Amino acid sequence: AVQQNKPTRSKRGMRRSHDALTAVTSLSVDKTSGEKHLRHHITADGYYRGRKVIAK
Amino acid sequence: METIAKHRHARSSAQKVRLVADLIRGKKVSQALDILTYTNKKAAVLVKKVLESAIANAEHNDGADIDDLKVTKIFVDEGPSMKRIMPRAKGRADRILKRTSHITVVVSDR
Amino acid sequence: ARVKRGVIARARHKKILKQAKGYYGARSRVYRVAFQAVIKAGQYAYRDRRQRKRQFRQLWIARINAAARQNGISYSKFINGLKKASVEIDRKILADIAVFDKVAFTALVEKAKAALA
Amino acid sequence: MRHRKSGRQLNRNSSHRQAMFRNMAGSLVRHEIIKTTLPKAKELRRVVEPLITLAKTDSVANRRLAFARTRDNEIVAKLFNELGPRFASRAGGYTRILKCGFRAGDNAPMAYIELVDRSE
Amino acid sequence: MKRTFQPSVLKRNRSHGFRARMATKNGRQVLARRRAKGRARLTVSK
RNA sequence: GUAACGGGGCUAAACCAUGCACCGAAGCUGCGGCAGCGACGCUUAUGCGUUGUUGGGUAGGGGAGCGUUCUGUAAGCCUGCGAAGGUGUGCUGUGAGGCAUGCUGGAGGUAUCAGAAGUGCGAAUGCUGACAUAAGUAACGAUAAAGCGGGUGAAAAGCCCGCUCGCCGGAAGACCAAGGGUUCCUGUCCAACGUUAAUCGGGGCAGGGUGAGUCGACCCCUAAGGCGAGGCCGAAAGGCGU
RNA sequence: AGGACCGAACCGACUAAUGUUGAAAAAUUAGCGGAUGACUUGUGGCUGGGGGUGAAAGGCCAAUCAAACCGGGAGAUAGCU
RNA sequence: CCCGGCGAGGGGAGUGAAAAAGAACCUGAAACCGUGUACGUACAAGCAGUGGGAGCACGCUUAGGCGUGUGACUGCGUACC
RNA sequence: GGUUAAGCGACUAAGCGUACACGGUGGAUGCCCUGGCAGUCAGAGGCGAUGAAGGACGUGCUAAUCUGCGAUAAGCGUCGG
Ligand SMILES: [Mg+2]
Ligand SMILES: [Mg+2]
Ligand SMILES: [Mg+2]
Ligand SMILES: [Mg+2]
Ligand SMILES: [Mg+2]
Ligand SMILES: [Mg+2]
Ligand SMILES: [Mg+2]
Ligand SMILES: [Mg+2]
Ligand SMILES: [Mg+2]
Ligand SMILES: [Mg+2]
Ligand SMILES: [Mg+2]
Ligand SMILES: [Mg+2]
Ligand SMILES: [Mg+2]
Ligand SMILES: [Mg+2]
Ligand SMILES: [Mg+2]
Ligand SMILES: [Mg+2]
Ligand SMILES: [Mg+2]
Ligand SMILES: [Mg+2]
Ligand SMILES: [Mg+2]
Ligand SMILES: [Mg+2]
Ligand SMILES: [Mg+2]
Ligand SMILES: [Mg+2]
Repeated sequence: AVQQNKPTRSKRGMRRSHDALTAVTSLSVDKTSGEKHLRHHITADGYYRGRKVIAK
Repeated sequence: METIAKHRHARSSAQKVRLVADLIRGKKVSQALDILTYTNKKAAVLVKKVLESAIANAEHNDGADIDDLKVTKIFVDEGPSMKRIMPRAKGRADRILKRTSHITVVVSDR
Repeated sequence: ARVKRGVIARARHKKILKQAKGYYGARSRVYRVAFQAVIKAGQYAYRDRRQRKRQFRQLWIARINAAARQNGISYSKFINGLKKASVEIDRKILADIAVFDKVAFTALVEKAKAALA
Repeated sequence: MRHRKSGRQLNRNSSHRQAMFRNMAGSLVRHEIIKTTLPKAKELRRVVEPLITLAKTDSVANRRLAFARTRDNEIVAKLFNELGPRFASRAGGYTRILKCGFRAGDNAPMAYIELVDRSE
Repeated sequence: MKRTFQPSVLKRNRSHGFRARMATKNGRQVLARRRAKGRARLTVSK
């Protein structure tokens, strides 16, 4: 089962109208280190909710 | 003024990079850097390197201030396609296209 | 004497594609489709050069009928009355008067009614 | 349907899952903190925490059960001689999952899972 | 699947080698044709 | 699926008769324009003065042209004060077209009247290249299976180290022949190749590495068979054979 | 003893499923037949295209076979498309 | 010099008449793919045009209105070979 | 002026279209010629057991390839320029 007609660049764009990525709405800010991090994840410098949880 | 950074012949289809590029079009560069930092795409890494290169071009070549810069232009063009053979069943060959893209990021304060 | 036919072929395709602007999709960018669409546009343009005269006469007749019925007479009896009164005003002018000079159109309707009476 | 069912398949057959969580429980016991994938850490809770609970009582039979479940005598020793006493008064919840982002090679969602008292 | 090319250097040289071609009138014609066409490798001879 | 008025609707908005209106085509008329063929008087390179009339068209016949490359005209003319080509725009002709000019371009172009053709593309499941589409879809090649810690790294699910786990174990281990031919080892690099990432590699690059009286080959010897002095045979080529 | 029997290697290929842009231009998996013989296999050799070879299917003769392949006559011819 | 991995790629600087001549290099067309702007488009059925045509946008103009772009709505309209 | 009611109603663009601007891809076009093509005139019409045609290997300050050359090896002697 293959197309009988070449679908248009318009239908291609129409189908891709749902492909847009969602940006992360907002980053959270660690209360201790003040550096931005993904919500409920550890900071890239090992903090989490103001506590240092890992030494990396 | 406007400062450009290009990553030409990036190894990724422009369609994939364009998702990320649309994600940070028109944003302030700090906000764009955050968005790219948390966007789980290979294209986000490439676009982030281009954006950081653009910011450094602006601050160094054009004496801009990072806090003023916005991503005023972030198109992704198609670059040349590398052409490769995928052997398929029954002796058939397909040619796959390893599509490259050119990423252009323009930052400016205006 | 070999002739490279690239320049003239480019020019012909460009002529057609310049005529094909505004057309949807391949019709405005793909020469095969564009040429078909340009030809069909030409046949429509001819056929409709004809169709325009009758569409506009149709519009005028409808407007005259409307105005004449505002003056208590059908279009048919109005046109017959105008002929019997020897008034030779086109449907175009009659409709234009019906819209823009309702008093003069009323006068025309009286003239036709006198002719018919 | 999987109404009310528990336990993640994790795209492994059962004996692979059991082997993997035995190894992962041993890793967590001996290192007290391990990076793994978030679903794997959430399932690892359900194996490690019962091992610690079991080790809160030090009998020969309980060391035998622990050894059956861990197959590592160093892990059993650390469970009964350190972890059991370290969690003697803690009513469950011996681990902590800390989401730590996404693994580069496959974008996998990653978490740290640690013993709760790993600080001291 | 056994495939049709089962290499053997000895059989290759005996069937298409330089000496085999020089052995007959038609082999020498093959060589003459290949020289005239200018081929870098006249024969299978490695 | 109403589905036997095109529909709505209609008791006329049906039917019959009569009558006058009107609508209605690219028919006809009007106005403007072009062309063909006639007939007329002045004549000519026919202009016209007019004047009738004709002008749907496939196969096809006839007539007249546009434009492209090349030759002459041309050691001329245009051209770095910007050629060709490209891309716009404007104007222009009945058309093929033509002219001008903005931008690009950066060195060629070429009137006129002749001359010659690889002289005009949308089709030929045409040919070559490029690029789409399906679509970021299928798939990523045995369902032996991974987990974690440490290292290195810009980055590690995949590399290195470690500890577990699993799988083969008349093999999925080991040594070879054949075949390949540097894939070997070390260093280094990660564009491309690796169906992912790769710091890794049978990838790139460089350097290194193959040591024989006894292993093998060569060699001595013969099989099948080949070739074959002479020879026999065969137009020739050559066949057969001592 | 045996073209004996059961059954691995080895040789095959009866059934089914899968696969059919395959992992694969004939395989995989589960079964299946032969398995001291008219067996099987390595290496080399010989047979050449109206020819070979064939426990015979027009089978096979380099994924090609009611006349191989390559080159040539050759721009065969094509009242057909 | 700068970003970047002592990358790739790029931004400056400089060379040059020219670097949008930078080696993926004269000219750089088309398909094809984007970014920006203008207009339209989420109650509307079909070769996608054509005839009519509102509205908007822009550019001219000394008004006056013309150019342009778009094109709601509407009559007609089933590609080419 | 306020409320209610009724009627009408712009502003949305996930995307998409058309136009335009600017790009990308691509490599057409034009321009170019140390390559071909066809000849004319004229030479020469052979090379080889004094080892040919064609090659293999080697040969440099040389890693490769090409050209040359041949262990006297990008060359040696001599005669001339
Ligand atoms: Mg194959
Ligand atoms: Mg899975
Ligand atoms: Mg009419
Ligand atoms: Mg006619
Ligand atoms: Mg020219
Ligand atoms: Mg045609
Ligand atoms: Mg699909
Ligand atoms: Mg899938
Ligand atoms: Mg695999
Ligand atoms: Mg690790
Ligand atoms: Mg190699
Ligand atoms: Mg190795
Ligand atoms: Mg890769
Ligand atoms: Mg290697
Ligand atoms: Mg010795
Ligand atoms: Mg003899
Ligand atoms: Mg038997
Ligand atoms: Mg058989
Ligand atoms: Mg089987
Ligand atoms: Mg039996
Ligand atoms: Mg025959
Ligand atoms: Mg033919």
